[PDB]
Amino acid sequence: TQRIASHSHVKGLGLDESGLAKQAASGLVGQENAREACGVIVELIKSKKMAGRAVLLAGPPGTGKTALALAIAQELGSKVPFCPMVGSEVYSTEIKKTEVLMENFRRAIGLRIKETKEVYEGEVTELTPCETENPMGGYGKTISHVIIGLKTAKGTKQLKLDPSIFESLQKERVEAGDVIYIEANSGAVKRQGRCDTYATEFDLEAEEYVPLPKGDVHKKKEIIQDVTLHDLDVANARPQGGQDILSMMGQLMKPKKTEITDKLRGEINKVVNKYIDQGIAELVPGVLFVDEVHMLDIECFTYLHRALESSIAPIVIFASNRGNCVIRGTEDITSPHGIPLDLLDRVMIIRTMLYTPQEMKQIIKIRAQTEGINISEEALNHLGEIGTKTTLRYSVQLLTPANLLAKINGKDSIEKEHVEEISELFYDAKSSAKILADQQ
Amino acid sequence: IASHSHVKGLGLDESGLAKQAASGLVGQENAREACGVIVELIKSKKMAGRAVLLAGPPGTGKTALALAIAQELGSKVPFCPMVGSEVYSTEIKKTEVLMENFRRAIGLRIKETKEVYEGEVTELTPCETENKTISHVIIGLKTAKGTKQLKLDPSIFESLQKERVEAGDVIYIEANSGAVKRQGRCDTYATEFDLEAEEYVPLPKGDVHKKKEIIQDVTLHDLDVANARPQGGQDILSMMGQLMKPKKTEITDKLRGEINKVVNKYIDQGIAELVPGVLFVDEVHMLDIECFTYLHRALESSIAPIVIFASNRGNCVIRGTEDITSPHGIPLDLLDRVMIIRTMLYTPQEMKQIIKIRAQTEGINISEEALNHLGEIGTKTTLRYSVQLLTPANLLAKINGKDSIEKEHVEEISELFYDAKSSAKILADQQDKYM
Amino acid sequence: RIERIGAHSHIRGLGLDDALEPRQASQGMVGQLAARRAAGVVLEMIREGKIAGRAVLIAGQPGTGKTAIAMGMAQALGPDTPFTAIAGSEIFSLEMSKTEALTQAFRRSIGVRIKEETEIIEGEVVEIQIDRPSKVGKLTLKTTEMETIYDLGTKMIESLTKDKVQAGDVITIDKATGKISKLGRSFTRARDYDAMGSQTKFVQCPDGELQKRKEVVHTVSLHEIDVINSRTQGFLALFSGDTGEIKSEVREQINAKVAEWREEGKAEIIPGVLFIDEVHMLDIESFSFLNRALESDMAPVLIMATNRGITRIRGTSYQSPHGIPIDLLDRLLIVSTTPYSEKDTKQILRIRCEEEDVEMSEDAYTVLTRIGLETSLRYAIQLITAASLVCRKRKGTEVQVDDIKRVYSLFLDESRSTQYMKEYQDA
Amino acid sequence: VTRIERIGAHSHIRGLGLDDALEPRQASQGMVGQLAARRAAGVVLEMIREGKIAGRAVLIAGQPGTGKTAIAMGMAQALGPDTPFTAIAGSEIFSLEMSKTEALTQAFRRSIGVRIKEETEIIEGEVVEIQIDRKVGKLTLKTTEMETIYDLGTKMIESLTKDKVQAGDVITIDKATGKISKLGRSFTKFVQCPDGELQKRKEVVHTVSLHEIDVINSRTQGFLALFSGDTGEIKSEVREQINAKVAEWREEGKAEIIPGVLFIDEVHMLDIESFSFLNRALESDMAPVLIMATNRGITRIRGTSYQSPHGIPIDLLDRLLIVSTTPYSEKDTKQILRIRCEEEDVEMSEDAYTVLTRIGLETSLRYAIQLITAASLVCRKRKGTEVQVDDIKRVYSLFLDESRSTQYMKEYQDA
Amino acid sequence: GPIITYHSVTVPRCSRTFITFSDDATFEEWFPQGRPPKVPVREVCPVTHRPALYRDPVTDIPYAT
Amino acid sequence: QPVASPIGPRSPGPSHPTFWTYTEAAHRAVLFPQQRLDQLSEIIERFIFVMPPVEAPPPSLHACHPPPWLAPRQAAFQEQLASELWPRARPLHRIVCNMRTQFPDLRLIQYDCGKLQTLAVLLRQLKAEGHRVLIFTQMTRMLD
Ligand SMILES: Nc1ncnc2c1ncn2[C@@H]1O[C@H](COP(=O)(O)OP(=O)(O)O)[C@@H](O)[C@H]1O
Ligand SMILES: Nc1ncnc2c1ncn2[C@@H]1O[C@H](COP(=O)(O)OP(=O)(O)O)[C@@H](O)[C@H]1O
Ligand SMILES: Nc1ncnc2c1ncn2[C@@H]1O[C@H](COP(=O)(O)OP(=O)(O)O)[C@@H](O)[C@H]1O
Ligand SMILES: Nc1ncnc2c1ncn2[C@@H]1O[C@H](COP(=O)(O)OP(=O)(O)O)[C@@H](O)[C@H]1O
Repeated sequence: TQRIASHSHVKGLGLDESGLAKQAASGLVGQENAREACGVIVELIKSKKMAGRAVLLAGPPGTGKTALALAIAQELGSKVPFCPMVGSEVYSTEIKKTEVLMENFRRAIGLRIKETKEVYEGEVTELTPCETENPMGGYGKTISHVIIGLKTAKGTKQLKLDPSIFESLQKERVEAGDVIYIEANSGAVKRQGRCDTYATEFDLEAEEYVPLPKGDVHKKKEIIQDVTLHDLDVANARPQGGQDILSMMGQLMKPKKTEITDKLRGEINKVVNKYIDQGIAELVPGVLFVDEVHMLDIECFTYLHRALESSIAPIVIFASNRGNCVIRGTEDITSPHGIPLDLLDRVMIIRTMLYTPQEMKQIIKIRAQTEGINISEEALNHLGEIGTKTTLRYSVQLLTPANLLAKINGKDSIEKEHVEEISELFYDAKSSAKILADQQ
Repeated sequence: IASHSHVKGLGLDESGLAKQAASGLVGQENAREACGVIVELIKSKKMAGRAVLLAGPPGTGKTALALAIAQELGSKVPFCPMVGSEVYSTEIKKTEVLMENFRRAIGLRIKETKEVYEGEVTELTPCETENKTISHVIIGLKTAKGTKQLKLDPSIFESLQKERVEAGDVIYIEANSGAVKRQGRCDTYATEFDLEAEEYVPLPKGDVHKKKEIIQDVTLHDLDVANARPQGGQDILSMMGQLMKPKKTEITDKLRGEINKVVNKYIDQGIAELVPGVLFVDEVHMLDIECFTYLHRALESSIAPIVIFASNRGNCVIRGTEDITSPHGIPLDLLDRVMIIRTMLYTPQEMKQIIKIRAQTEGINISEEALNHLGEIGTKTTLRYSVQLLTPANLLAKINGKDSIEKEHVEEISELFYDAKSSAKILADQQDKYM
Repeated sequence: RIERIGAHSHIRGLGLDDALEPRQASQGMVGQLAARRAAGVVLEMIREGKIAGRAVLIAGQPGTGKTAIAMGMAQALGPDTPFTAIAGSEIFSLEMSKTEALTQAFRRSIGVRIKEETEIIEGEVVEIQIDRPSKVGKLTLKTTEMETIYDLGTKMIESLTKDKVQAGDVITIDKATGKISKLGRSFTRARDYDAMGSQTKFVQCPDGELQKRKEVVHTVSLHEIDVINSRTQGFLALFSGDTGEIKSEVREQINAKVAEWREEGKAEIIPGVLFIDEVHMLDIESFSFLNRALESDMAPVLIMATNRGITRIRGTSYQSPHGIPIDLLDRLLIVSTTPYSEKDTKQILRIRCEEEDVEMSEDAYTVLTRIGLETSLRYAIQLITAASLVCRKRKGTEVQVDDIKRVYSLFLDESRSTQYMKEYQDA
Repeated sequence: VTRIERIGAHSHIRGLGLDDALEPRQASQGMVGQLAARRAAGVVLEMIREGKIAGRAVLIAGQPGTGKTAIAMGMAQALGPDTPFTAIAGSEIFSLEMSKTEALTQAFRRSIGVRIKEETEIIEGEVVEIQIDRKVGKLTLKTTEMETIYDLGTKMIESLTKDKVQAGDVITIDKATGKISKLGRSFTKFVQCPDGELQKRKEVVHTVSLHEIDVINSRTQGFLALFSGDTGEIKSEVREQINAKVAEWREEGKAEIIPGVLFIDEVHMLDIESFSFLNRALESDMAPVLIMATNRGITRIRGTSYQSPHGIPIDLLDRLLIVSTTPYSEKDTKQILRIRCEEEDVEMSEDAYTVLTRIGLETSLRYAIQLITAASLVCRKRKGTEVQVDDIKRVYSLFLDESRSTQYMKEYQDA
Repeated sequence: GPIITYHSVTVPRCSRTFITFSDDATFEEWFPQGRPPKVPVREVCPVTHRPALYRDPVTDIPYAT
Repeated sequence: QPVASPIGPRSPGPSHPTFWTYTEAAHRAVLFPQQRLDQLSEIIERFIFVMPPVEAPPPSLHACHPPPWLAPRQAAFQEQLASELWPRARPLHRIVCNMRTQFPDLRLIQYDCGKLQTLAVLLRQLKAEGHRVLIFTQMTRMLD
C-alpha cells in the first residue's frame, strides 16, 4: 500500500547529464543552487574514497532541507544504505549520548557479502557401500565410496560420497525412502523428514514430510547478504542461541550497547577487510542523515568532530534550522546556526533560498498530484496566494481537508470556495499567535 | 618506573624533628614533624576517627607527606589512597563509597589453618545407594609416603567430573573451600603413550593428608562485600552474579553489627589481630556538601580509622551548596573535626635541592651549571614544572652525544616546552582567537 | 584493504631525523617545526618507558595540526605499543562514573606481553589410522627434511577427530594442550574425486625439523586484564558494554601481580600513550582525579589538544587558561603551534591533494591557498575533493581554477553562511 | 587486645546522668553541665519508655559543638539494648537504589521493634556414636551427668550425614528444625562438654523490627536485608497488611511492639520532599519518637530559596519541640577535658589542664579534645610521663585550628 | 573384535579416505543396511468411494465422510 | 527468533526462501560466546588470577522454627534450578577454577634456582644432539 507521506513526491535531484539542475524535474522545483551543490556530494559518496566528510544544509524553516536531503537517497538508490536520524534520538536512558552517534556511524557503513554453495535434495532411494579391496590386513573390506541415489521431480541420479560422509550418515540415524540435505562444500548433511508425496499416509504425526523436492538434484545459487557494520557489531555484542548460559540470559532486556572499541579494531571491522581483500564481500559506504543537529549536546558536538576524523566513517548531511542561537548545554554562547564555530569550520554549508510565489505554487501542484487531488486552476491560484502570506507548509497542507469538503459537497475537484472555507476553519501559526496575544 | 618514589619516609629524627635532607624529602620540616605525631598515633591502635587536613598551595608536598606517612608505617598496616572524585558513583549511593572505604581501611590479620588432600589417584568408585542419587565416593590417593583411601561428599565427585579427571592422575583437593584442581596425570606414565595432550607432574611428595597454617592479612571491607555478595562452589546462587550483579549496598546491620561481632569473636579467642589503617582522601576540596555532612557521623564512629585529608583551595564556594563559601572548600562543621597541618611554600634553595634529589632518582646525571639554571627557571615558575625538565633534558643530551646535561640542553628544553603561567599570557594576548 | 582515507590518513609519522630534527615536509608533516620537535622529544621519551605519570599539552589556533601531530605520533609509534585516542566527551558514560572511565582509559594503554616458550610439532599429515571400537590410532607427519610415525593416544585421537583432519593437511600440534591448528592443505586433493566439493588450494609444506621450539607471545592491556578479572562472566573484555571493576579486590591485585611478573621476568612493561582530544569537555571532578591518577608508576603519558583560551571550566564558574584548572595544568608542559604561513598552507594543500590522487594546476594551488588563508585550512582541504568531482563530471584531467571557483560558490565555509544569515530563521 | 571498637569521639558517654526525678547532676556518667537540655532528653526518654503517645519529634538546636550529638548518644546508652535506636545522617537518605522518601520510611520502620516469644526446645550434649544402616540408625549423646540413645530418623540421619559431625563433638540439636552446631571438638577448636540436662526447654525472644518482617515476607528467601538488595517494598500491598497482621499478633497474646528511637543527625541536609513526608509519617500509630539536631540557624531550605530555622520549613518547624543547648563555660569545658582524659590513658597536670581549657575556650571546644591525644603522644616522645604545658604548646604550634588556619591564608591558592 | 578403523592416505599426490571394517567384511553392509522403500497408497472408502481421511477404530475400515 | 540478526534462523530445507538469504561467511563474522571462549582460551588461562580476599558461604542463613512446607519447597526449587543450568554452566568451570584458587605457574621452579637454569640450557642442547643424560643427586627430596 502506498500510504502517501509528506515527502513521497521527491524522486530525485532532477539534474541533467551535465550536472545542471532543471527548473522542475523529479518532483523538485527551484533550489537549483542547492540541488547542484548537494549533487556533488552524491558523486563523493559514489566514489567510496573519502571518509568523514560533512555537508550542512542550513536554511530557514520549511525551505526544503529534508526535501532534497532524502532525495539523495533516491539518486544514490536503495542499494547503498541510508541511515536517517533526528538530533533528539541521542538522549537515551541505557546508552550514553556520545555512543549513539558512533552506533549510527557504523549503521550507515554497509557491507554486502556474497557466497556460493552447492545444494542437494530429493528422496534417497538407496545407500550402498563401495568396496575397497582389503586396504589393511585381512580383516575385511572397506568403504572407499558410498553410492547414494536421490530422487527428485526432475530425475533420479546416483552419486558417490566420502567414507566420512558415510559415518555422518550412520550417526545421523536416517533411513531410505526419505528426503535428506547434503552440502559438499562443508560436508554437513541435514534431513528434511520423509517424502510427503508417497511416504506418509493420513497419519497425524507432524514429522514435516517435505514433498518430493522439485528441481535438479544438484543446484547452486549465490546467496547475496546485505549486512551493515552495526548489525554485525550488535550480533557479536548480543549473541543468540540456546547454550552457553551467559547467552541463556534471554529474560533480561539486554539493551546494553556501547560497543567497546576493542571489539571494533578486533572483530568484524577486521574480518570485513579479510573478506574484502579475499574477494568475498564488497564494502558499500552509505549516508548518515542527521537533521535537527542543533539538538545535539555540547558533548555530542565535540565527539562529532572526533569521529568525523576517523578513516572509517560515512558522509554526513546536517540540517540546521536555527539561526544565531545558543548552543544547547552551554551558556552565553552565540555560535551561528546553533552549531559551534569549530564544527561549522568542518562542514560545507549549502544555503537554500526562499521560495517565490511561483515556486511555492509549483510545489503545491506537485504535492496535489502526489496526493491524487484534482485541484482546479482557481483553487491552485488562491492556495498560492494565501501561501505567500504564511509558510509553504500550511499552504500545501490545505489539500486533504479541502478535498474532503469537496467530496462531501458533491465534487470531484477542489474549487475556489472549498479552500476558502477550509482557510477559515483552520489557520496558520501567525494567526493563532495574534489571537493569543489579543487574549490573556 | 618512578613518579612519587623519591619519598620513602618522613625523614624524622628520633626526637620527631624533621631531618632537613632525608628520606628524599626536604622542606616542610614543621609538617613532617607534625605527621610524625600522626604516625605515632596510628601505630598506637588506641584512637579512631581522628582526621587530619594537609592544607597548602599546589605542589607543596602534602601528597608527598601523605605517601611518606604510608612508607613510615610500612606495608603491614592497610593504606587506602582515595581521591575525592571516587564518591560520585553512578552505580551505587554516594555515601556508600565513603562508608565502604572507611570499612576498607581497617585491616584484619587472621591466622588460619586448613587441610589439604593430594597425591596420585588410584581409583574412584562412587558408592551407589537409593534415595537414587550417588551416596558417597571412595578415592585412593597414592603418594611417596603411602596410599590411603578416603570418603568425600558427592559434591567433590561432581567437581572432579567437571575436571574430566581419570584414574591414575594427580589432583589437588581442599576440604575447606572444596575446590579440586587438576595438576595433570602422573609422571610415571609419560612413557605409556607417544604423544598426548595431558601434562605430567611428579608424584606429589609428603603425606596424602597434610595441614598447614596460613597467616592471611585482609580487610573488613572484604568480609563485608563477601557477606553482601556471597560466593561458593556448585551453588546456583552464583546466578546472582549474572543478572543481579550491580554494586552492593551493605545495610547498617551488616556493614556494622554482625560483621564486627564475628570479627570480635575471632579476635578475643586468639586468632585475629587488629591493625588500623590510614584513609588518605586527597582532593577533598571538591566533595559534595552531602559527603562533608556525612563525614561528621563517619569520623565520630568508634570504628573509623585515622583520616588524612589534603586540601588545595584557599577559599571557594562549597560544591553542592552553590551559594556559601568556606576555607579549603570544606564546611566549617567538618573543619572543626580535623587537625590542620600547614605546608610551607618552597624557597629557591629548597626548590633547587628538591630538583637535585629528583634528578638522581630516575638515573639522571645533571651538571651543577644546569642545576643552578634550573633554579633560575623555577623561581619564575612552579616547582613541579621545573622538576620535570630533567627526563626530556637527559633524552636530548643522549642525542647530542654529551653524556651529561649542560646549559644549552635545559635552555632548549625550556624553550620547546612552556608552562601554565607562560602559556596563559599567550592566550591572553590572542584572546578572541582560541575557540 | 578497503578502509577509505580520512582527514588524518596522510601523515605516516613525524618527519624527524635521528637527532629529533624536524624536516620541512617529510613523512607528511609540513612546517610546524617547534611543535614537531617537542612531539619528537616526548615520543623518544615514550619509546624508553622508564618514567610514567607525565603529560604534554599541544595548544594553538583551531586548525593548526594538534590532532595532526597526535596522529603522527600514533603512527610513528607503530604497533606493539598501546595507543588510545579518546575525546573529552567520551568519558561521560551512563554505565560507569567519570573516574571509572578515566581509569579504564589509562589502563587500556598499559600492555603486558607474556613470553611463552611452548614446544610444538609442525608437519604435513601423510597418513592417519584410528581404530574405533577405547579407540586407538596413529599419525604420520612429514616435513621437507624428515618424517616420523606417531602412536596417537586417546585424547590426541579425540582432538584430531574433532578437527577431523585428513592426509595432506599441514597442521601444528601443541605438545602441551594438543590443539591442532591447520594452516592449509599441501599438494593433495580428491577425497573421492567423484563427489561434489569446492575448489582446491595448496601451499608448500613446512621446512626444517619436524618438532621445533618456537616463541608465541600474548599481548593484552591492563584494562583487559582488570576486565576479564572483574567478574566471572566468562569471556569478558568484549561483552559489548559493561565494566564495573572494583578498586581493591581487582585493580590493586592486578597491579601487584603485574609487578610480581615483572620481578621474575614474565612480562615487564610496555607503556603507552593516551591522546585525550578536546580535553576541555572533562568535568572539574575529572581533573581532580587526573591530578592523582598521574602519580602512579602505571600511569602512562597522555597528550591533550586544546582549542579554547581564557574560558570558564566546565562544571563550575572558574575562569582559567586552556579551560583547565591550574592544579592539573601544573604538571603538563605546554607546546605552542604557530599558524601556518602562505608557503606552509600551500604545501599542506599540495600534499593533501596528492594523497587523494587528484591533479591540480599551478594556479589551482594559488587560488586554493588564497582561499585557505582568507578562510580556514580545513575548508581549503575540503575544497580539494569537491573541486575534483566537477572536473571528472566534465571529463576533465586535472582540477583547474574555474572548477575550484565554481565549487567555492557552490558551498560556504564559515562566514558566507553567517553573513547571509540575515533572515531571522529561528532562535 | 584491641577490639573492633576503640576510643571514639563519644566513648566517655555512658548515658544520661540524671537522678530518679530526672534532675541532671553537675557531672555524672560522662555528661558535664548541659542541665536544661539533658533533663529535656530525660523527659523524652521517659515518655519513650512509656510508649503510649507516639509520633513526636524533637530538635536539639544550639551553637556548633554544644554536645548536640553527645545528648543523643547518652540517650541511646541510657535506653540500653533491646530497644531500637536508629542513628542516621541527613545525607544517607539520598540513595540511588531507592527514593529518599522510601529510605526515610524504611528508617522509620527500622526504628520500631516487635517483641515475640518462642518456646523451642534445644538439645546440648556430646556425640558418642553415630550409625547408618543403608536408611535408619541410632545416636548416642553424652553430657557430664548422663548419656542416652536416640533413634536417627530420616531428617536426623540425613542432616548428620550431610554434616561431618562425628563421635566426640559437643553439639546442639534444635528438635524443631534439627540445626546441628558444634562448639568445639573435644575436652580442651576444642571445648569441654556441657553440664546439666541434655534436653531442656529454652525460651527465646526476638526483637525483630517491622523492616525485618517486611523483608522476610516480600520474596522467596526475601531476607536480603543483609545487603539491601531491595529497591523498595510494595507500599499498601505488602506493607499495610503486615501492620494489620502485627496488630492481630497484639491484643491476642502473640506479640508486643517495642517503640524504638530515631536520631537523624544533620537534618538540614534533608530536602523539602523529605520534610513533606515527615509531616504525615509522624501521625501514624507505628511512628517512633525521633530526635534531631542542627548547628545552623535560619538558613536556606534545600530545594528552594526559602529561609527557615534549621533550614527546615515552617510547616514542620511548628510540628516539633526545639531543645537549645547553651555554650559551655570554663568550668564545663575543663570538666569535659578531664573526663575525656580519663576515658583515655592520659593524665595532664593542673597547669596543663588550665592551659588546655584556655586554648579550648579561645578557638573551640573540639580543638582541645583533639589536642589532648596529640600532647599525650608528644609527651611520650621526650620520654616523659605527664603532659606538661610545654607539650601542649608544641602541639598548638604543630597542629593548627580552624580559626588560626583561616587567618594564615595570606597567600592565594587555587579557587 | 569390534574394531572399525578409519584410514586416510596420501596416495600419488591427492588424499584418499578409506574406512575398513576389520572385524568382518559383513559389517561393511551391516551399517548401511535396510533400504525399505515406502509403498503406501490412498485407501478409497467403500461407501462413497471418496479419498479416505480416517480409519474407524471399530471396523478398521478407512472412510472419508 | 532472530528478528534482525545478520544470521538466519533454523532452515528446515531449501524449499523456503529463508535458506538462500544468509551466507555462511557472514555467519563466521559473528562469534558466539563459546567461540569467544575458544578464541581467548590462552589469555583466559594466563591472565585470570584474581581471587576474592574472603569467600563466605552463599546463603545468609536464617534461624527459625519455620513452617514445614517452606524448606522442602525451597529444596525442590534448588534441585530444579541446579539440574538445568549446571550442564550449561560447565563451560565457565574453567574460569571459575582460576578465579577460585591460584597455584604456582611452574616458571618459578627454574627461576628461583640458578643451577636449574644452566641445567635446562644444557639438557636442551644434549637432547638436540640426541644424547641421554644421567642426573645424580645425594638428596632424594631434590629429585622431587
Ligand atoms: N524543492 C522542493 N520541491 C517540492 N517540494 C518541496 C521542495 N522543498 C520543500 N518542499 C515541500 O515543503 C514541505 C516542507 O519542507 P521541509 O523540507 O520539511 O522543510 P525543512 O527541510 O526546511 O524543515 C515538504 O513537505 C515539501 O513537500
Ligand atoms: N618534601 C619534598 N621533598 C622533595 N620534593 C617534594 C617535596 N614536596 C613536594 N615535592 C615535589 O613537588 C611535586 C608535587 O608535589 P605534590 O605532592 O603534588 O604537592 P601537592 O599535593 O601540594 O600538589 C613532586 O613531584 C615532588 O617532587
Ligand atoms: N603539519 C601538518 N602537515 C600537513 N597537514 C597538516 C599539518 N597540520 C595540519 N594539517 C592539515 O590541517 C587539517 C586539520 O588540522 P587539525 O589537525 O584539525 O588542526 P587542529 O588540531 O589545530 O585543529 C588536516 O586536514 C591536515 O591536512
Ligand atoms: N555534656 C557533655 N559531656 C561530655 N562531653 C561533651 C558534652 N557535650 C559536648 N561534649 C564533647 O564536645 C564535643 C562536641 O562535639 P559534637 O557534640 O559532636 O558536635 P555536634 O553535636 O555539633 O556534631 C564532643 O566531641 C563531646 O565529646
